[PDB]
Amino acid sequence: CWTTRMSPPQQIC
Amino acid sequence: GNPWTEYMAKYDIEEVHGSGIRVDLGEDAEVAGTQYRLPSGKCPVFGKGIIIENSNTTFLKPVATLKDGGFAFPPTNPLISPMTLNGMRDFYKNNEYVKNLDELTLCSRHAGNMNPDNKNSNYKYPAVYDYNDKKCHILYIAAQENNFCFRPAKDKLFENYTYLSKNVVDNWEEVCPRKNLENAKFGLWVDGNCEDIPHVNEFSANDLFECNKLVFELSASDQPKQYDRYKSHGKGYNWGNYNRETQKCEIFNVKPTCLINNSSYIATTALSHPIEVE
Repeated sequence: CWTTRMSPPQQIC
Repeated sequence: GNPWTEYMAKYDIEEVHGSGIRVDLGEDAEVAGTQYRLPSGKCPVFGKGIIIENSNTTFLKPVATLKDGGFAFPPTNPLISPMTLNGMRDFYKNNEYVKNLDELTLCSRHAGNMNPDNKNSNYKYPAVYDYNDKKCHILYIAAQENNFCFRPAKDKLFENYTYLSKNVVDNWEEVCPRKNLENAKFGLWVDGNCEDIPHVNEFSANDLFECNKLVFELSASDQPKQYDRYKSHGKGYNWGNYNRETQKCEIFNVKPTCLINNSSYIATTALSHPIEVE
């Protein structure tokens, strides 16, 4: 899983 | 004075790229307490891909979820990689600082948007943009040579590929090399005159592509051949004058500071596209 750095922050698994 | 200064700026590879080319590992970054090597060139590398030895799997294939997997990101939800240019522009349509970036920079920023430390880390994955189908591939594996054995190279199969680090500048079109210079020969500006490179290393080459291929092989590398002190910071045999008549690739490791008009030559660099001329 990853977390976006640029807003809006979300999670991508 | 030297009138070539502004024009020749993009060929000061040590300054405008600032890292390895053949193997780019010019920075480090911590992920959960451990340091990792990372690509950090500021220019895109046209035509660069990774050849996977023994195995028949191409390197743009998703990483194994080992010999059956490549270097790229595995499927995600939502699917972030691979992503088309139009897919990326749509993905960032609310961000004015990102949505209008050129395809290469956008691809670089897209890959750099994925934080593996889920605290802020400095780790940003490298990326490959394929001009063929306009797709951005985020590379899960930042490694570039190991001789799972693999190696970097210019190749006909990779000619539409573009290797992108996290530091690809948004004005690479202006300050980075791409096309080869037709009827031109790299030189050194001395006392109001453009002189030849005093010393070159002559490699035979059948065409421009094979010359660009050779220059890449000998170019700046942040990792010793056959597997921080290893950082080149852009220093290396990054340039080559190709004499198409004598079929000689004249490779040298000092930055050129002017151009000589000669219809027998084409000026190439390790960063440059292996085919395109101007």
